Amino acid sequence: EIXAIKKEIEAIKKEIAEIKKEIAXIKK
Amino acid sequence: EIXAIKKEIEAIKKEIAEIKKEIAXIKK
Amino acid sequence: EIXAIKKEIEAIKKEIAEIKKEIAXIKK
Ligand SMILES: [Cu+2]
Repeated sequence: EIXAIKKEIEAIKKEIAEIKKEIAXIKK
Repeated sequence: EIXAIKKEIEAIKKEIAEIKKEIAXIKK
Repeated sequence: EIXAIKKEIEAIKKEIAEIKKEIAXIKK
């Protein structure tokens, strides 16, 4: 279960990283 | 403990969904 | 392992709160 939790956490970090890229794009 | 962690991940997923909708609202 | 998972979740929460504040600051 811990492995599956580490899997969901890794996808959340990747999705947040993409959200930060769009915010940086909107700023420009 | 692990249940507590599960409730945090589900709450995090819902905020990320709301953040995407808020970004879409600002673009419009 | 659990100590590291809580540390990542606590950091993700802090990142989401920063994103919500910064998104409100943006003017299209
Ligand atoms: Cu919001």
